[PDB]
Amino acid sequence: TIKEMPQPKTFGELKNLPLLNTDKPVQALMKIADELGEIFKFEAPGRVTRYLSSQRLIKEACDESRFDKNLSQALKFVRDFAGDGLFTSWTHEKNWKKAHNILLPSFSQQAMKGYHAMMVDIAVQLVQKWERLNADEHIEVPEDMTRLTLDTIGLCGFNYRFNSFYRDQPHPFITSMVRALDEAMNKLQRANPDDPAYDENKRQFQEDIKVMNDLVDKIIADRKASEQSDDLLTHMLNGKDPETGEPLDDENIRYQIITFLIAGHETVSGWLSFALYFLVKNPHVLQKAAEEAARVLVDPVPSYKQVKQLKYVGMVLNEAIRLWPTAPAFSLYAKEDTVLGGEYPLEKGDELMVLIPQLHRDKTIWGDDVEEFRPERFENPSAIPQHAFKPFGNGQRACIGQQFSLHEATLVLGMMLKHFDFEDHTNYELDIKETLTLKPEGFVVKAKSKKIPLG
Amino acid sequence: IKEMPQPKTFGELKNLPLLNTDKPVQALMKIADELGEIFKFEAPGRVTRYLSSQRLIKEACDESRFDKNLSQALKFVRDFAGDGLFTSWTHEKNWKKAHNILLPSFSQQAMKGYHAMMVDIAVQLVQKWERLNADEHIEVPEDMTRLTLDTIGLCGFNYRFNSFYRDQPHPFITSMVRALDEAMNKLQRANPDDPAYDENKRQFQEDIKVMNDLVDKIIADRKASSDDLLTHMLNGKDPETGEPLDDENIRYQIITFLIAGHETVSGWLSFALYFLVKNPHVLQKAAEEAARVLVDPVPSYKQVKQLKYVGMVLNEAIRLWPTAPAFSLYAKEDTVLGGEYPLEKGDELMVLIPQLHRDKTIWGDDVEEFRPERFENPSAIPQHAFKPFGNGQRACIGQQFSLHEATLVLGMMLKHFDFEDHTNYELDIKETLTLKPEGFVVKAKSKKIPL
Amino acid sequence: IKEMPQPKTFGELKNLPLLNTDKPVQALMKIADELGEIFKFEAPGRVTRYLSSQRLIKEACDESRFDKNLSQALKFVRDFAGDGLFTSWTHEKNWKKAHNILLPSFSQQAMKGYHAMMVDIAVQLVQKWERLNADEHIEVPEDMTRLTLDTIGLCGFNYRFNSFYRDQPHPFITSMVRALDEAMNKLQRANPDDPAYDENKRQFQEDIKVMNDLVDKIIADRKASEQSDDLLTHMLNGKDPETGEPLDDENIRYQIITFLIAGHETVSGWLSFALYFLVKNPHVLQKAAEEAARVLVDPVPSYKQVKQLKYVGMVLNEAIRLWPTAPAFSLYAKEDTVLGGEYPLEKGDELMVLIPQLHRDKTIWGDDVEEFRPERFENPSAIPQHAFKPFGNGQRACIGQQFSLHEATLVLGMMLKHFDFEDHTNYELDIKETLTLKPEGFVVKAKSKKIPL
Amino acid sequence: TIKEMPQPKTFGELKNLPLLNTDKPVQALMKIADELGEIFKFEAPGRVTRYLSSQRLIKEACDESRFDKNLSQALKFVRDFAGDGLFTSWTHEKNWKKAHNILLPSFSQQAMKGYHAMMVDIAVQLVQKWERLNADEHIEVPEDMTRLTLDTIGLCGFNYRFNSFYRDQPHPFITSMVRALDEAMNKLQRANPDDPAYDENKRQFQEDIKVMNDLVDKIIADRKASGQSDDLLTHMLNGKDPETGEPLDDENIRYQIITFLIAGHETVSGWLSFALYFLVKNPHVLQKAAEEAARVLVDPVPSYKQVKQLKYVGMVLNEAIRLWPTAPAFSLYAKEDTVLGGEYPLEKGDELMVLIPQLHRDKTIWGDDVEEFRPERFENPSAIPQHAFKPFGNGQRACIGQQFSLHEATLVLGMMLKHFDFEDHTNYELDIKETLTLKPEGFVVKAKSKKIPL
Ligand code: FDE
Ligand code: FDE
Ligand code: FDE
Ligand code: FDE
Repeated sequence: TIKEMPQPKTFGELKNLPLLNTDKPVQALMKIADELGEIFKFEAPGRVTRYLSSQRLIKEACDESRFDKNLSQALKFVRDFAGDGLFTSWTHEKNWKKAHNILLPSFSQQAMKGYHAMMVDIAVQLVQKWERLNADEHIEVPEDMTRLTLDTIGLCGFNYRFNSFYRDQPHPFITSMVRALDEAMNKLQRANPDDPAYDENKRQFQEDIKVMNDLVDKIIADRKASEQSDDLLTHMLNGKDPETGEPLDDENIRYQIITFLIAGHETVSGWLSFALYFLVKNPHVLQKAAEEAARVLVDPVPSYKQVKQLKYVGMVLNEAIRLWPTAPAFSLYAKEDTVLGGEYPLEKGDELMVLIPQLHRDKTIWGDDVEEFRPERFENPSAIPQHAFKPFGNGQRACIGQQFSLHEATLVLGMMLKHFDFEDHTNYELDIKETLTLKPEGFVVKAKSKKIPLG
Repeated sequence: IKEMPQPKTFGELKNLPLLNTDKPVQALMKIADELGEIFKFEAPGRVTRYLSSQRLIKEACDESRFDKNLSQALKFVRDFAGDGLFTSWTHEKNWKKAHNILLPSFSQQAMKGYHAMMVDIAVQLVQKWERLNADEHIEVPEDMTRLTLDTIGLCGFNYRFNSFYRDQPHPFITSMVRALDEAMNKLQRANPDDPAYDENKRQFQEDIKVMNDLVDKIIADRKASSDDLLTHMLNGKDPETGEPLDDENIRYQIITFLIAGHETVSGWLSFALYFLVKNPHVLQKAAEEAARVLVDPVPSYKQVKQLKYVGMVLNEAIRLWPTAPAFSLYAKEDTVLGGEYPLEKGDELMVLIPQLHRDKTIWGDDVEEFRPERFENPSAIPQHAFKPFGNGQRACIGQQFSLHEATLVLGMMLKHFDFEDHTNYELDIKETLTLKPEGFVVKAKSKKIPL
Repeated sequence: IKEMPQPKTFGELKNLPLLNTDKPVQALMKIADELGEIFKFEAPGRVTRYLSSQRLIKEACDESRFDKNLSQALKFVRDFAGDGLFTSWTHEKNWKKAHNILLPSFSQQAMKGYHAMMVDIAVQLVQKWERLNADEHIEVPEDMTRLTLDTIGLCGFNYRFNSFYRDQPHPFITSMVRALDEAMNKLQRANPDDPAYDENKRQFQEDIKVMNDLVDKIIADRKASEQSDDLLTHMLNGKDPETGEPLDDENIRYQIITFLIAGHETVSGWLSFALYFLVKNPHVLQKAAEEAARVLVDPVPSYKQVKQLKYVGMVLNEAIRLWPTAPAFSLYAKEDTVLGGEYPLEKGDELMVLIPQLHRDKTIWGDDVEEFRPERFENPSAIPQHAFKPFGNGQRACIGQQFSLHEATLVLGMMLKHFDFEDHTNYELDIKETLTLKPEGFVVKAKSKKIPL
Repeated sequence: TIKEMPQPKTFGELKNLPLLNTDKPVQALMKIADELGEIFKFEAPGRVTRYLSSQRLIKEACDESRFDKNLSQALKFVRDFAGDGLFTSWTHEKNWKKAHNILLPSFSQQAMKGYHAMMVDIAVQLVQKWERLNADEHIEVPEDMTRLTLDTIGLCGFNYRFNSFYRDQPHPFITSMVRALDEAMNKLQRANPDDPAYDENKRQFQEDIKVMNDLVDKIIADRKASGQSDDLLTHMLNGKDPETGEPLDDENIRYQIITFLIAGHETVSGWLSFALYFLVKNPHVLQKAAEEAARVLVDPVPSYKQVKQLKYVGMVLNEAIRLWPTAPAFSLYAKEDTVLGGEYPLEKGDELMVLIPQLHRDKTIWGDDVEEFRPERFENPSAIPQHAFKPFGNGQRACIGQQFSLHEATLVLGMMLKHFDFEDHTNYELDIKETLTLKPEGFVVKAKSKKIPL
């Protein structure tokens, strides 16, 4: 039963790297999975990793005693500006435990009720923008969602106002970040790491990290003086670690600011953009979700309890994140020598990559309609098998903002369904842009206001 | 000293799932385009390297470093072709023995003797088309298999297959086609002892008995009551040993010449005729030369040699779709290929002829265009760039025979008929181990020229 | 072994002041005449070496040691041509990808399909000149851009620019010349980030949006129904034989820009120069009109007839020899090497082939390099390798080389069949430089030979 | 992340220099590198340099367009008697290119075939010395390796016989040379170089230069009264500069003799002593290497082709030089302003130090057994990353005698294995002497003759 592993086409000494010379490597890795099956080895000069696609092996890989979160080659490149932050640190690094234990209070159900007022602030700015568009104008979905998601993490997390809705081009922070993340991804597919074309890029990459830092330094200075708040930033500057009694390193706080601004708005914006794309393509689920939102949101502004009662909006959001997980992959390594699936041996340190979009299209778990957008699959949250739905990672290195994300998207998805009717006037054909995360590109809509007031 | 590209592997099956199609040669071409001039191809128990460039092929065609290898494909046809000229190792007792006995039959001097018999078959083909009614059409590769099988029969063994007296194919042809398909299907077969293939084994033996049944028929018909290729098989003595051929090898040599001596020629004329009806200016230029040179009721031996543009058409056809699409080599001694690839003694190479003939560095960016005028001066062409007939001492013994036949027949077709591609035929290339267009059909308007 | 010559230096600005003219290529041609076959040219951050002799150019055209480079000029054009065929590095994914799918659009078989569309544009030019009143004259480079732009539009994208229905140039060409001239003027700027160039940056971006508003017009008019078999079909539907994929939406956008520009701008300059040499060299003009009268026996010329205008092509070859409308191409050193056995080069060092200077090497062409003698091109086989390089070199040579010559012959053939041309002004040749070359203010008068169409 | 650079404890106006107030600085900087990571700045009165330890940054520093070889304060002190010779000259100095192009012919694998005969001479003297020991005696490894490596460079390079095996104390040349090298290192720590404490050392340094020059005069004169030869010394006197036609300065020619006598024997003996240390400590690799040696060395004297065929022998030598690179460091500076690792900016001219033993101890490259001597690391030589194994420097200023050194070390180590079994009768505990190179100190073994004739 110990069998050898499939492997895609190899190009001499470059091994499989030429296959990653595309603008959409994750959809390219998905296509490789369909041709090679549940698992295949991917070799590049110096690196070797195995890609997992079935719950059968992914449930086995998620045993935290045998496998631990690995920094994929992608995360090492994101680490050049996020450093030893919660996302790009090793589990055994002193700043992971230290930072994890200090910042977890900020995402407790106790913390969420304080954030709700501020999330409604930005949510009203987006509705107010859409109510003030003229009849001929349209809406750029991912651009207005990035306005909303970035402004939200700034106000709830750091009491800093990017004021993105007063900008008609993207915010200067997001442009440098987007280019830095695109650089991170292109460094993966990069053959010569000194070729004449790639010398300028480190000039631009250096310029783009400085712009991002000139902002976090602006956040720290804007706090130093201008006060009274118990934010995520308050725990960062003042929180001591219960296990060691220490506050965060000065260098770590700046690395943490970068982490939460990036990881805390980039993937949520894709989620909302994908979620809204699926609704506009399935008008029965859209009308059913629009009448739940009409039912629960009876005040001019939504309350915290009302958001938790949008069960169908939550099922819509989950079915969206099932098909296109905006954080599309996470990695593990082999703590010790072991056999995976009783067929594949691993030496200690071997790297595994979870393909969340491939896992979420496993026929063995989801059935025949895996490519259909059926929010009705999430009426049985308990009936869903173990390790079959993992858009938020696994285990102790899972996404800390999972409840924060769900609350923000539901609130915002709720008010849009309550306040607008949406037309797919272009018959948008889905084109999924890939930085390291996923979002629909050039997706546009028109929104007829139902002229329901705010406050 | 570079590492070699390799297509997707499927664990213990390696690359074998990739050639699990009915058309393996065209699949290796699509892999050559993705992986380049050379790639490794592993199947359980076998490993071979496929070459695509003149640069590397010119080194593989070096007779001191590489020798003819029996690819896995030829090892399977050896179940009925045995140690005949095609399926023998060069060092086998029967190779040079048969080679030395049979080569006299392909001199430009036996060829003149064959011409009368080629015209016989060639006139039967014209007459079949001239007797078609107005709505009828021609199944091209089927009528070509009629002609070439009859021709190697009459010239080689003084035996009449009478293929034009048959509406269905000839029973020998049916068994030969099934055996060649089995040989090709065995290459891609995962578990070969599975019950799915049990009928195939009993049919494969039934088809060998049929081919041998006709070989008994051919030999007895000669014991009954010439100086042809069969006279030499029975009567020739090898100058090196003074002994004639074993009766077991004789049967294998007849099988070889009946197969290799009509299957590739039938595909060739069908491809040549395909490109002509697809390129009407080349067709008028060729039909004008046949009108010019062929002034008698039947063409003479000298006149065929004067069909120079017709010969260029045939050469340009066989460049694009060489009907024997590959030949195999092994290493013989440890060597380095092209200065980057080390090879151990015995390692196997396969020449992908359709790919070599598509080398833009040799033929230009119009490699897929049908321009017979590239062969206005064949001596200008690099060596080892055009290999439709193999290489070296194991090259095709009958290429002067084929070219003479293909010219003779193509010349008379262009002289006596106008050809309409009345169906807008879309090229579909069927693979046994050889290549042919499959459903290729046309209509033929007779020029009402007597014979 | 020999130090390399360099012209006068100006402090920290190095040689940059020397090209602060409207005609930088003609200024470099002059520097080459004093400094010889190769000289080094320094700018504040960059260094380049200019080659002028066939002796050194044959080595630069050696692809094992040198590959195509993006000069500072092309790096600036890459700001609106992007990843297109012209401004891509050969080691970029999109080059080989776009080359393999678009190369078929220029195979001889396609020329026969384009030929009908090419004739459409040319007939419009003939009848435009036939409808001029007696006192009026002809602006040569102005009507030639009308023709080549409309031709690449019809042959490439099935899009009608309708330039002959236009006042002054089309908005694309009007916007493109500013974008190309901005690119040329950025080469003289000591410090670009200076505030004085904000009007220039604003105007440069405003012109980029205009050109894209037209590629978007072309794409939208196509996917609104679509069985054409043109170059744009291959951009949208063809898949790359090596990778199995088709082109990016982003890249198809970059190639449309690429082909509209380089595919009419150098052709228009070519034809204007040929007509200059014809009206200035009345012996060659009569021989060219006597052949055109001979071969063009039909109301419209056929593909077969244009391929037989041998002397007309020889004029075109001698025109582009003297004034290659794309005046230079750039190369860099794959790895450390010695050029000419005399000058060592580090890996990546930049070379520039000065094409008008290469074509004036008296050691190759003889002592009459300035004479317009079409008969050097009678048996092209005598021409030494790498002495006549108007279309670039190697795998990065001009892709539309056959497309252009055929278009140029067809139009030049018909003008000569239908007209005698008077150089009524004694035009003194003035070479305007965008990044390409064209004669500026060339005018002629044309008396119709009154032959119908 | 455009970071600030770590730096060990500072001591006011002495900066970080007090931390290098040891007789073994490289192992002390190794101790700091392990504590501070891939890079740290090191300040002394007037000097500052940044030390690199990871292949990640060393891959960037070995880029010849961005960084060029620098003469560290250590090499500037060796310049006091080696001058403008190949080792202590700047790349942009006129003599470097000149002397480099004329002497590079002397290290051609065709020139190697000429040396094989002469290298065998000295190597035979080593075996015969050990075959003539009485039973109780033992072998002092680094003294006999230096006896051999010096004899090899003298006979092969200059046709001069030190006859180091016909003496039982070190050669008069070697003692002053070693004192000159120790002096150069010790100047790197002086809180004030004009204190009277150093006055004897300043006279000894001049005394040691005069003796080395007194021998350099003997090697040129003994050739004056001969021809002939076509050795390394012939190329120095007669070789013309290919670009300018000038021969070497007779004041440069002397510096070049000094250079090759030092660099061409000092690191080779340290290598052989280390290689022999690891064999005698890893007894099964010793048996695997002796079997290969018995198999390949079938004649009384070894041939050139046979040395190239001692494939495992080369693997042992390589793992030796990986663990303890006998030239432990080389220095670089910043041609132009650039950013190192995308985190550390550098001004033009700022200096870097590549710490070879730490580079050869990177877990990212060699795995989790980086401290174990597994010669099987060097079987697929292409499987080693680039700029991961740099015992011979980098680029155009890499060690010119690389193929020369390996041919000696392989040849001599081959004959030792063929003719002797080695007993580590003391369980020697490794103590690393540091001049400017590395050698094991007091390393001793006893050798039983395998009684194979010569
Ligand atoms: C704020 C925020 C928000 C959010 C959201 C989200 C969404 C929508 C999606 C997601 C996801 C995710 N995440 Fe998320 N998020 C966040 C966050 C985070 C953090 C901090 C992290 C890391 C943690 C630790 O490790 O400690 C994550 C995390 C995460 C993950 C995992 C990673 C790995 O590699 O393992 C995933 C898959 N996230 N996410
Ligand atoms: C009778 C006849 C006819 C013919 C034809 C032909 C055509 C059309 C084409 C061809 C081909 C060929 N061939 Fe050919 N053919 C023949 C034959 C033959 C023989 C017998 C052989 C074998 C030779 C030897 O080896 O000896 C051949 C052979 C041949 C070849 C080779 C193969 C290998 O394996 O190497 C080729 C490629 N073929 N071919
Ligand atoms: C369409 C068209 C038309 C044309 C024309 C022309 C004329 C008249 C002239 C010319 C030219 C040229 N081109 Fe030219 N053309 C074109 C195009 C093109 C393209 C696409 C290109 C790119 C190629 C590559 O590969 O890169 C070119 C290209 C070209 C060139 C090259 C550039 C470099 O830098 O190398 C040259 C020199 N063209 N050209
Ligand atoms: C004879 C000889 C021998 C030898 C050996 C040796 C061994 C065993 C080791 C070694 C090493 C070395 N080297 Fe050595 N070696 C030599 C040498 C030399 C010289 C001359 C030099 C300098 C070069 C140039 O730079 O030019 C060296 C060099 C050398 C080096 C470098 C230094 C720097 O700064 O970079 C090193 C690291 N080496 N090595």
